[PDB]
Amino acid sequence: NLDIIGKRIEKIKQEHETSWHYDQDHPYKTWAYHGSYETKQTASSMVNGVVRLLTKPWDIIPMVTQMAMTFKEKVDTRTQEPKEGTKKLMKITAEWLWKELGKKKTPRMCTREEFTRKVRSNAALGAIFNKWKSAREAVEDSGFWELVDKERNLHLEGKCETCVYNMMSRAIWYMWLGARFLEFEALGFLNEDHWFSRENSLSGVEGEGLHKLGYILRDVSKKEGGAMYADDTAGWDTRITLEDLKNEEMVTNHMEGEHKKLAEAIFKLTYQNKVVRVQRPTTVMDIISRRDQRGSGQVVTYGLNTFTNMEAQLIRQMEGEGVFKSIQHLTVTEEIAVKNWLVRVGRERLSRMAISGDDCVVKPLDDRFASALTALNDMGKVRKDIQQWEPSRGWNDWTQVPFCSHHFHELIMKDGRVLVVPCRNQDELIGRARISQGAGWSLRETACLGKSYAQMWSLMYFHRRDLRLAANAICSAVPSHWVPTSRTTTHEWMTTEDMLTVWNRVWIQENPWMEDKTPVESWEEIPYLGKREDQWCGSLIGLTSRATWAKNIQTAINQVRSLIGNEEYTDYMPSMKRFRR
Ligand SMILES: C[C@H]1CCC[C@@H](CO)N1S(C)(=O)=O
Ligand SMILES: C[C@H]1CCC[C@@H](CO)N1S(C)(=O)=O
Ligand SMILES: [Zn+2]
Ligand SMILES: [Zn+2]
Repeated sequence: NLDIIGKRIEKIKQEHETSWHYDQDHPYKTWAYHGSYETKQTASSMVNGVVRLLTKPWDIIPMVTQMAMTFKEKVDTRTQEPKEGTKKLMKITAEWLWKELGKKKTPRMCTREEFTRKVRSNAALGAIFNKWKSAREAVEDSGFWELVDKERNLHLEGKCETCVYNMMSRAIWYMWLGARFLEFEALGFLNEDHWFSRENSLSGVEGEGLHKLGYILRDVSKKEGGAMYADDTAGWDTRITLEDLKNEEMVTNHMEGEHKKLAEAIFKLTYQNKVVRVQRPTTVMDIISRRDQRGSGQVVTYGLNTFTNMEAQLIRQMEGEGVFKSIQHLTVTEEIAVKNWLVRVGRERLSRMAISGDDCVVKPLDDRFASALTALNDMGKVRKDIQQWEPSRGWNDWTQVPFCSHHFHELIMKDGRVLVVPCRNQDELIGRARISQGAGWSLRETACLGKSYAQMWSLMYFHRRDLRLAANAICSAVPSHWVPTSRTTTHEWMTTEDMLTVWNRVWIQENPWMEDKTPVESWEEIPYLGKREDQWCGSLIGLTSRATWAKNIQTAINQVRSLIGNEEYTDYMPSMKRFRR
């Protein structure tokens, strides 16, 4: 408690000494409350006019139009302490998993140099505004790094002064850039060195690419065993226990020297004890604390969510296979059985999974897994939208499994080669492309963001009739040489290279599931879904609105060209059969 957080609390007390008050009508039950102080401020979703003008039929589709308009009673819940048998299973599994992940990887500190280059090309490193305007500025100024230095030496001393969370089924905890640097220095290696690559972690998919996920799920389907299970956790971040945080910290057991001490301090002072400032309208700032739940940088959050999910799913597999009988208590010989399972089959069982943070797909040895629920519930990883003790329903076909907000189709090219392609409901794809985040967008910047969506569609969703047409229209409407952009960033579509050349590189040349490397010479060689399958996944093909849009598309392209002005444009529409005369 207060010896670790008091210094952070004391320091904030004194910057708002005129405003401090121990409120008695505070709404916190599971958060420790400390005090309040005076503030007054709020970023809503803006429409991308380039994308909207080139997707007119969707202007009357509520599932698209409602996306652009407009639980914190889950952050304020409390998870129970797991039983001694559960805690044992987790500690044994966590110990074994960090050793496996560390066999081919060396923990190391990330550097000011590395941090600086990241900020100078717009990674979403959740920071705040004050003393300097942006992160881009603070980074070039040696004063900043003296602040960083002071805190750093405090962490080596085992104390914290300025690493405070700022709160904003989502919940994002920004810190000042200095705190983010110290987190990145100590734990950035997990992401920077790809500890959760599939080659390294066997279950992980970090860096693998949306064009690889479908092939990865099909490889899992090839294993002998039961149904494919894809259970979502209700509010994963809120169900991370102090025992989970202690198993995650064991990565420090693989470190040495300074790094070991800097990493241990991030875990102890910022993760296992948190200080948070929240805007309450009744508008004051609340300074609250708690020990458990996830509150870290988004990138460290991803890697530790992946780790703890891999751990939880191996234990659920152990329960299904009868490796232990009860979570109340492991016998001494059950401990040796669990250790022996891990050494004997652990790597095989990891390869039966695809795990992206809180999201998983598991193909267990058989369907006993479906009703193996005691360890999963006792760890606090309670399933979404199913009664606690009701057996999981699995998927019989890998093409129907949900993963990372997609499903995957098997699509045979006219030449017999096999593409496994990502897909989701087309209203969701069009609706997201019609939204921008933030202020002060020029027409040119808005156009370059539309071009980024269009090139993503050409590379990932070419098999959807409406998106290949709309992608060609947007790339025709935006000046040929203007560079695609984004404000929070594998994204092979972020290039001025010709999209057919990029398509060949991603789907043929670099695709390890494609034996025949014969390049495709035109977009007409590249297939679509069946027309009925395209409609099932939200296509407007067959509607009068869609027919008029497709037939008159050059009139829409010319409307956008007239707004942007007299620039160099390319006509990409004759890349499609129906516009090729
Ligand atoms: C362990 C080191 C060695 C150098 C390349 C690579 C191979 O796995 N890695 S790295 C940079 O990913 O940490
Ligand atoms: C595998 C891809 C596709 C989308 C999910 C996400 C999580 O793993 N990734 S990635 C390359 O951005 O790391
Ligand atoms: Zn600190
Ligand atoms: Zn689909």
